[PDB]
Formats: sequence, C-alpha cells, structure tokens
Amino acid sequence: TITPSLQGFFYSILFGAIVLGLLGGGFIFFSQKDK
Amino acid sequence: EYPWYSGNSRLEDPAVQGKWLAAHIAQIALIVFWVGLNTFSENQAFDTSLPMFDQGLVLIPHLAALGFGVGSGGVVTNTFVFTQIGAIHMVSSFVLFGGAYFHAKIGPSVLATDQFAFSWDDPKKLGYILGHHLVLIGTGALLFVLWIKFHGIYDPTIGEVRTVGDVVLKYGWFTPGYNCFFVDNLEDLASGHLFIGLVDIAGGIFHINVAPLPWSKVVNKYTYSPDGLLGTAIGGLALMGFISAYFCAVNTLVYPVEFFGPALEVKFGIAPYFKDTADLADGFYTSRAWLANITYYLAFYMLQGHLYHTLKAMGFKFEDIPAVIARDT
Amino acid sequence: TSVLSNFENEWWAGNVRMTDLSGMLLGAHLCHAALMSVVPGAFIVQEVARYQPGVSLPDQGMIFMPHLAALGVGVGAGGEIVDTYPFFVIGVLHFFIAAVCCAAGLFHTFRGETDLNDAPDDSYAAAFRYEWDDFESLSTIVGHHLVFISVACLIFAVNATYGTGMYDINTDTVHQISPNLNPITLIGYLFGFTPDGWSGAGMAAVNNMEDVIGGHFLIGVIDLLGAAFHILYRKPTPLFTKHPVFSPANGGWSNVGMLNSELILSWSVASVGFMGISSSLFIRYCDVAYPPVFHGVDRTGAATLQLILGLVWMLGGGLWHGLRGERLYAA
Ligand SMILES: CC1=C(/C=C/C(C)=C/C=C/C(C)=C/C=C/C=C(C)/C=C/C=C(C)/C=C/C2=C[C@H](C)[C@H](O)CC2(C)C)C(C)(C)C[C@@H](O)C1
Ligand SMILES: CC1=C(/C=C/C(C)=C/C=C/C(C)=C/C=C/C=C(C)/C=C/C=C(C)/C=C/C2=C[C@H](C)[C@H](O)CC2(C)C)C(C)(C)C[C@@H](O)C1
Ligand SMILES: CC1=C(/C=C/C(C)=C/C=C/C(C)=C/C=C/C=C(C)/C=C/C=C(C)/C=C/C2=C[C@H](C)[C@H](O)CC2(C)C)C(C)(C)C[C@@H](O)C1
Repeated sequence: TITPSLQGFFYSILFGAIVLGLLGGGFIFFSQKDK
Repeated sequence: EYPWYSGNSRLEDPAVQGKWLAAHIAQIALIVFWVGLNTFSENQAFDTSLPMFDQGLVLIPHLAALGFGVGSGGVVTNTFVFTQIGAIHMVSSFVLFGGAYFHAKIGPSVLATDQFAFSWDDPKKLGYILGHHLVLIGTGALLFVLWIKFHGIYDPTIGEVRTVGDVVLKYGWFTPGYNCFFVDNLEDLASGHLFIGLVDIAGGIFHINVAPLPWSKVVNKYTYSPDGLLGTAIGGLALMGFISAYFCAVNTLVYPVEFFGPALEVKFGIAPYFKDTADLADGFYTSRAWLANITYYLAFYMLQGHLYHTLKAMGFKFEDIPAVIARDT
Repeated sequence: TSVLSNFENEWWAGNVRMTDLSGMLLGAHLCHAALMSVVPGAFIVQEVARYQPGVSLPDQGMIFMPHLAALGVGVGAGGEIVDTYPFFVIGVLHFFIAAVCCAAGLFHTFRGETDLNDAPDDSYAAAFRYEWDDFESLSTIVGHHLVFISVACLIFAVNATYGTGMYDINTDTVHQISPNLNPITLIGYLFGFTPDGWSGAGMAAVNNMEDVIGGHFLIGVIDLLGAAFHILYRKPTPLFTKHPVFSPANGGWSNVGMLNSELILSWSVASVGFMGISSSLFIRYCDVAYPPVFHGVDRTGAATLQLILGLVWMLGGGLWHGLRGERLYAA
C-alpha cells in the first residue's frame, strides 16, 4: 500500500522529469533554432 | 453588397446558401445553450424556503409546473432535476454548434444532398419543408400529451400532480363556459393538446403530400420571396407572443399561483402593461409579471419588425424617406 | 517496410517488419493473447494451491482470487470462501483458451500464408483481406470485435440478473439483483451526477449493484448497435472525414482526417491508457465493484499501479505512435 513517503518519492520523480525535460528541451530547441 | 452592421443580409444570397443554414443551427444552439446557462444561475440563487415567485426564477417555475420536484404543493425536494434538464440542453448545444460549424466552413458553400437544396421561389420545396416542420411540431405536442397521460403535471385544485373529451369546437366559439384563456381543467388542456398535435401532423402530411394551390397562390401576392417569407414568419411569431403573454397574465391552472404568483391586472397608460395585484415588496415583481410584460413587448416589436420586412418585401424602400422630406422641405 | 524513420530494419524494432504482413500479424496477436490468458489461469491455480480457509483473502496477498470471489465463485453468505474448486476450473479453462490461441498463432506464423493479399482469390481467406489504407476493410473488423465485446458484457449482466447473480455488497451475500434501468440516472454518473450529488470520481460512486448491472445492460446494447452500424455500413462519414486535427503535417488545424497504421495503433493505445486511468479511479473509490471483504480496504497501491500504466499507454505510447503516424502522412 502507498505510504506518504512513497508518494513523495513519486512526486520527486515527476518534478525531476519536469526539470530535466525543461533543461533538455531548452538546450535542444535553442540548438535547433540557430542551426 | 451590404455593410458590416447589416452583415447578415449577405446570407440572403443564394450564392452562399449552406452557410445561411449554419446560422440558423447556431441560433438554436444559442437558444438551448441559454436554457442551460440560465437554469444553473437560477439554481444557484433559488432559496427553497421563500415563495418561488419572489426571486428571478422564470424557468424553475416552468419546470415546477411540469411536476419536477413538487409534492403536495409548495414543495421543493430536489434541485437536481433542474440541473439535469439544464445540462441536457447545454450538452445538446455542443452538438448543434458542431453541426453549425460543419455547414459554416466545412460543408458546401451552396447546397446547389440537393434534395435539401431549395430556391426562394420553389413552392413545392417550401411546401414539403413546411409539412416536415409541422409534423415535428405536432409530434412534440403529442409528446406533451403522453407526458400528461403518464407523468401528469401539477394541479392547484387537486393540490398535487396528476395524470389524465373534445368540446374544443365550443372553446373556439368562446361560449361563456369557455374563453380558453381561463381554462381550469387538466382534461381540457390534455384534450386540446391532443387535438392540436393531431391537426399539426395532418397538416404536415398534407403539405408534404400536396403542392400549394392556385386559389391560395392568388392571395400570397408577394410572400414567395426572402423578405416576404421572413415577414410572414415574424408576424406569426408576434401573434403567438401576444397570446402567450395574455395566457401568462390571466391563466392560473397552467401557471400556478404557487410558483408564479397571483393573476395580473391589465392596465393601460400610454401603452398596455400588467400589474401585480400582489403585496410584494417595493421594487420586486412576481415572475408572472416579468414573463407577461417582456413577452408582450417582445411580441409588439416583432409586429413592428414584421411590418418593416413586409413593406420591404413589397414595392417599398425606406431609404427614400428622407429624400421625400427633402423635396417638401 | 512502409516506414523510413531512420532504423526500420533493426532487430530490436523487428516487429515493425510485420506492418503489412497480415497473416504473420494475426499470428503474433494470437500468440500474445495466449500469453495474456496463460497468466490468469496459472496464477489462479498457484493461488488456490496456497489458499488457507481461516484467514481472509486480503491477508493472503491474492491478486486474482478477489476478482473471482466478487462474482460469487466459491463463496457463500457472509463473504467467506467456502469451496476452492471453481477457481481451479476457471484457471483450467484459461489454460484451454491459451492453448487454442497459441495453436492459432503457430499456424498463422508458419503454416498460414504470410500475406493475405496472396490468398487464392476467394478461398474463405480473401474475405479477411485488410489494408491499412482502405476504411471499408477495417470497419467490419471493428464491428465484429464490438459484437464480441457486447455479447460478453450482456452475458455478464444476464448472469447477474437471472442466473446465480453476483455477491452484492449491501445484501451481504450472492443474489440475483433486480437491475435499475433509468437511463438518465445511469448516464448522469459519467458527469459525476450521482443521486447523492455531484461526485469527483465519475462512474465510481455507484453505491448499489443495480446501478452497475443496469449500466452493463446499457453498454451491451449500445455496443451491439455500434457493431451493427460498423458492419453494415463500412463507409466513411463526415465525422471521421472532415474533422479538425492539429499536426505539423500541415502546420495548424486541418480537416483532412488522415488514416494510417501508426495512427490506428496510437488511437487504440490511447484508449487503453484511458481505460487504465478510469480503472485506477474505480479501484480507488468504487467498493461496490470491489468489496473490501475481498480486496481489502486500503487500495492505494493498486490504483497507483493502474495510474502508472494508464499514463505510460495514454501519454507515452499514444503520443509516440501518433507523432510517427502524422509524420508518415507526408506520403
Ligand atoms: C385571408 C388574408 C390573409 C390573411 C391570412 C391570415 C393571417 C389568417 C389568419 C389566420 C389565423 C390567425 C389563424 C389562427 C388559427 C388559430 C387556431 C387554429 C388555434 C388553435 C388553438 C387550439 C386548437 C387550442 C386548443 C387548446 C389548447 C389549450 C391547452 C386550451 O387550454 C385548450 C384548447 C382546446 C382551447 C392574407 C395574408 C393571405 C392576405 C390578406 O389580405 C387576406
Ligand atoms: C438590428 C438593426 C437595427 C434595428 C434595431 C432596432 C430598432 C431594435 C429594436 C429594439 C427594441 C425596441 C427592442 C425591444 C425590447 C423590449 C424589451 C426589452 C421589453 C422590456 C419590457 C420590460 C423590461 C418589462 C417592463 C415591465 C416590468 C414590470 C413587470 C412592470 O410592472 C410592467 C412591465 C411589463 C412594463 C438598426 C437600426 C440598429 C440597424 C439595422 O440595419 C439593423
Ligand atoms: C473525433 C475527435 C477527436 C477525438 C475526440 C475524443 C477524445 C473523443 C472522445 C470520445 C470518447 C471518450 C468516447 C467515449 C464515450 C464513453 C461512453 C459513451 C461511455 C458510456 C458508458 C456508460 C453509459 C456506462 C455507464 C455505467 C456502466 C458501468 C458498467 C458502471 O456500472 C457505471 C455506469 C452505470 C455509469 C479529435 C481529438 C481527433 C478531434 C476532435 O475535435 C474530434
């Protein structure tokens, strides 16, 4: 059964995915822009 | 060519016909959309304890008359039915918007299936269209009759909802046991509605089946035209609005005093209006007063618009009016 | 093979090689169904092997027995498992189904013709020719599969109503419950309009078996009608054709209504993910369909598992295949 700590870890995976996605998206998008 | 403020006159062109159709669909959606939206706000502002004819509830009393949350009278026990009806109407609105947009920019610019395609001067086309719409209208009337048979609507004399003889040929003569604007019998309402549904369906069958006849093509001097057809429709609408306003003002069986408030007194200053005959607080009017007066004056201006469109349909041009007043300075 | 992304012929992507090979694709689906049906029967037999009578199901960690006990299989009054043999029968019958599916998959992968476009010209098998472009062909497939799903749902409802019924949570035992057929009441749940007021979890706030059984009757009838619709017509309509779609195929909305193999796969995958999320809500809240006499009370873990799967299918798979299909609409 899910406990509060495990749910916190799941939210951590969400936030970490978001951070990495925004960083990588910014980098790749800007690299593609001024090709 | 037309200016932007008169932009809808552009739809008069048979060059762009289907888009014209789209507009009408949109209108109905808007209409049914409001039926949802209004109710929701009403359901928000409707206190159960207070009499239902004090706050701005117009649709809620109409539902209350059709059963829908009334018991021994003056009884409100579930506001969920009103929300259900409003949601049904508002959801139908989305479908009608979809159809409107399909014809507006996705469908053909001009209908010229072609069976739906018509022209402003094709009396057989309009005859069959008229028949079909009449059939649907009579079907709705018979549906109301079935609702009376099975569910049954609120009655004040019985004090409760109840379910259910054609002396209609005497009501039409307004014999002193009549003047339908004073009906007080559920059986009378049901029988008359059965009769009107039957007659509407018969007329629809007839109009689909038979083309317009020369004898009645004599009198219709100019209505075979866009402006003429619109004018006749508007005049019919105004007539209906006057009748509905009078019914709402006078009749109490259909419009119970519980949800609508007491009857109205017809008063006349420069123009007619309807007074409450109720000791409501100053600045407040029963829902019956609002319904009767707004309906009546909308019908009056519908009559004026009917005159305008009819005059334009015949040989008359209003832009000549200042020029005349120019010559006779 | 009907794709040229960069890596079409890579062994780790080799399933794409069956994009057009109808016979092999049919065999592959049949073998996969064999897997999907082996698991339940095998794990039910394994569960019944270690089942103990005194302890209750939630404390034994069984993940297939609760769903069977919810249907009155081997349970009596008070919601206690009495006899374990019918679970074993269910497991064995799933073994049979899996064996038949695997036999079919083996036939169509090796013995059967690889591409049904090479069938011998109306040999009982050209009737099964389909193409990922023509709509008419795939319409009858959707119709017949809807027939099967509808018959299953109707069978479930009919069993519940007439024969041996289900374990009704409120009545505390297995009963043939009298269905509720108020269509407005049932379809209200879809917007949360439960009788006790609007509820956050749609379709999941049912508090009586009658609602669910009536809903199943409604769904069965609807799916049967849709099956008739698709089998009997097979023709594109202005709903599919001429609908707005936003895609870089043409930057901005277009009314093309494109069709493609990856697109069909993507819509199916998104549908599955959505069902996963809906089931997540269901097992989280709806305890009429999941009596805590069997599944336990705390059920956050299973709901979270469903949530993760639904997100993976709806977002990941759906997006990936939709984007690939839209890009392939540059042919
Ligand atoms: C002849 C003519 C024309 C005019 C033509 C027109 C406009 C003629 C007018 C026609 C009208 C106004 C006809 C109206 C008919 C009304 C009917 C048929 C009413 C039916 C109502 C019923 C059946 C009510 C039924 C119940 C319903 C209700 C519930 C009651 O509780 C009970 C009960 C039974 C009374 C033109 C325009 C062609 C040319 C002119 O110059 C001359
Ligand atoms: C559209 C168009 C135009 C024409 C536009 C026109 C002429 C539009 C006409 C608009 C009108 C006159 C609309 C009339 C609306 C009527 C209303 C709003 C009725 C109101 C009644 C109320 C509010 C109730 C009043 C009570 C309230 C209370 C119960 C009292 O106890 C008694 C009683 C019943 C009087 C132009 C001229 C602008 C340009 C053209 O080319 C196109
Ligand atoms: C076609 C289109 C698109 C797609 C649009 C989408 C996403 C459309 C979505 C379509 C959906 C989600 C259709 C699904 C409808 C679901 C239905 C009809 C469910 C019915 C279920 C019922 C009636 C069951 C009810 C019960 C039955 C059940 C057994 C339980 O006892 C609970 C109880 C009693 C509520 C785009 C995105 C491509 C472009 C759009 O503009 C248009």
